[PDB]
Amino acid sequence: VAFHPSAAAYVSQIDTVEALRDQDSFSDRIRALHVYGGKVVRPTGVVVFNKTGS
Amino acid sequence: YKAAGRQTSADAISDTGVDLLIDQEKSIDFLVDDIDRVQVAGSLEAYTRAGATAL
Repeated sequence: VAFHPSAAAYVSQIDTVEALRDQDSFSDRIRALHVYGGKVVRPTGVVVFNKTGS
Repeated sequence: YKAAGRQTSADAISDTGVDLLIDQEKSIDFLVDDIDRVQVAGSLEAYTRAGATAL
């Protein structure tokens, strides 16, 4: 992909990690949440070679 | 006493009773989502005050 940095945007809104005890066993539980979003705000500012590549 | 000749005898005494049952068990239980607590326009403390007001 060829682009200018201004053509696409990203937001990290939440990023947290948490420690608990398991209810069903003698275990620690570690869990983490990430909430984010992003958009190509200017589509002509991004050029893609092999776009169907999977 | 005068109509009973002049006779008397002891009656047994007795009680009446009522039971105060401590039998009402009421609860409030709710989630404040960590994402919603970030994404809403202001405080969510009002749901704790509303829960206390409901009880």
